[PDB]
Amino acid sequence: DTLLDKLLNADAVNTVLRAVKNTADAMERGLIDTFLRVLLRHAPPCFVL
Amino acid sequence: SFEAIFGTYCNKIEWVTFLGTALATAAHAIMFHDLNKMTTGKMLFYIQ
Repeated sequence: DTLLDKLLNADAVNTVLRAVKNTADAMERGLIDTFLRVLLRHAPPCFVL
Repeated sequence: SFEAIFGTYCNKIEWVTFLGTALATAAHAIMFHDLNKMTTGKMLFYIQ
């Protein structure tokens, strides 16, 4: 490191950590998604009910 | 009978060094660890 490696290495670290962080975000939002879609596939309309 | 394996005379290597050699008065050796990251080096000169 004559310091130009250090930004590249810490940006690799930032990219992996932001990948895992937005990955946990995507996991939570996909849980929201499929939970909502299961409620849609198990919710009849009001003119039926 | 005998074979007389005498002393294995391991001739030690003669060392060199680039700055110790006389070519380094024409050289000017510079470490730069992003030489693997340069395009080139292109000294501009201003001559009046």
